[PDB]
Amino acid sequence: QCVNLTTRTQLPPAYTNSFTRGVYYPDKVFRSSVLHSTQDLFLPFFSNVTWFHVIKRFDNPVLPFNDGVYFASIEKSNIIRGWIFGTTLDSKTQSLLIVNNATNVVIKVCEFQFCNDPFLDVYSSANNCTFEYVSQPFLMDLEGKQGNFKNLREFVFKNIDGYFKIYSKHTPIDLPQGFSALEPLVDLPIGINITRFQTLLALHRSSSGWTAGAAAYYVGYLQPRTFLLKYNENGTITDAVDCALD
Amino acid sequence: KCVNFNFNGLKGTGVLTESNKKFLPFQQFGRDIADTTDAVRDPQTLEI
Amino acid sequence: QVQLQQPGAELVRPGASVKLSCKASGYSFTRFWMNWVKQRPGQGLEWIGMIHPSDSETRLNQKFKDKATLTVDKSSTTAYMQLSSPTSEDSAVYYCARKDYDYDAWFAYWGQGTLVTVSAAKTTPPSVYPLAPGSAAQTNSMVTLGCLVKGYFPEPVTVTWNSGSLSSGVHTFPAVLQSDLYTLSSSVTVPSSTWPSETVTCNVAHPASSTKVDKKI
Repeated sequence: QCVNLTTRTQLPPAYTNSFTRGVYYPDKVFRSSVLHSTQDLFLPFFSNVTWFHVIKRFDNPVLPFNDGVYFASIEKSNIIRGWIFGTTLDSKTQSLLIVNNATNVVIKVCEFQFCNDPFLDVYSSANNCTFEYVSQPFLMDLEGKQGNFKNLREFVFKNIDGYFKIYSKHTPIDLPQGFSALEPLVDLPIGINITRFQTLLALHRSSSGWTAGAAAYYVGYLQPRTFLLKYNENGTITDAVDCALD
Repeated sequence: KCVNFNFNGLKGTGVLTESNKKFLPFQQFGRDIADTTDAVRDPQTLEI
Repeated sequence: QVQLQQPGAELVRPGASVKLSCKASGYSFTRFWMNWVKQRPGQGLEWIGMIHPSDSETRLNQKFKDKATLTVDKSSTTAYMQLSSPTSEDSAVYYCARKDYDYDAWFAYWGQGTLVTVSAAKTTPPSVYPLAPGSAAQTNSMVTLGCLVKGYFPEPVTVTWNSGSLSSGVHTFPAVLQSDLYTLSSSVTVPSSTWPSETVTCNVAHPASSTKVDKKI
């Protein structure tokens, strides 16, 4: 728990382009066969996101959270089981935490005492809980596999006016291109500012001798730019046009 | 029948007809080409 | 408990007009719509029309145009149906139903039913005769008796056994139209301890002519 792994080494912050990706459903209002202009903070097209890979090569950077991020995670053995959000990373302020025990997703806001590098086999103690959430039941597997990556998972974690919204779309397919849209899932009225984040990694063994599989994930940044969306008869966005890029 | 609508605080005047289009399950209402409400979801049970 | 009420039977000649009554209670009259269901035996159910009672606006079938006229009464909370010049194929069983609207329209509640017989015949009081075997061969331990109901109009007629005393072991048979008259029979099987003890009689109540005929077997 408190004792970290001795097999972690330093890796580089390489870069990978994002072609059309980063476009979600900006509202729940259905529109048919019209052109709509929406002003909201998005990913700029043809930008660069920082290439992260966990394979004895481990990478867990600490990156700041200003307005919003996009998480594109390409996995096989499902290494990332959660996320740690917060500001000063101690029990003085309020923080946001996602706990997945593989029965459901438990998201609580309490006073969170943190380790320097907490691992999964995340906190010593917790009190003063202002929020609890219990999601829908499901089943996932912690069995490590190595090979090609057959699926794609994209996450949208943003803070707009205190609200924390989650947009996700899963599709089968190191980053193949394309365009898709992300359906709504759950919106969380938290109301707590977040200046930093870090990546949780679930481990396995046959925190000392615990090892991991092979997966990659991407971290994007958001800027105030306006897109033009195309709406079909079914309400699926097939096109996105960035105004000031070209 | 042409009657007054009040749907979750949103008002309107018109008739209620069937919906042949596939919609989002989280959709409260939707808009036409004139940007006014052509379709609504029932608040009590999920029905369009 | 919302229950729709209709009279039992109506008699009308062809070429005239007939009026039916559907009484609603337990719920507000202008908040629902009224539907009329026609049932001819062997054909199945047929749809007459649908009316908004508050606006008095009608929705009718294409074949049923100008035959039916739908009006309502908001003061007595009672819906009406008026037919214009019925034929021999228009004799059927009429229902009224409240349609509760949430998404799909089902039929929540129903009436008691109304049988309208269209003909030029006049109402005849029934002639009821008893049916007795007169002897026994002593091959059975129970006694079979019957009644004979003939010479009446319109159908249905109410035939009870000892003013509705025996609810088991009875049989009700349909009427056969012969020469603008109806004839039906009924049977009962009673054990041999009951038959010297109690006297089985024929109690026939005609609702149209208001004549009760009591004939002992």
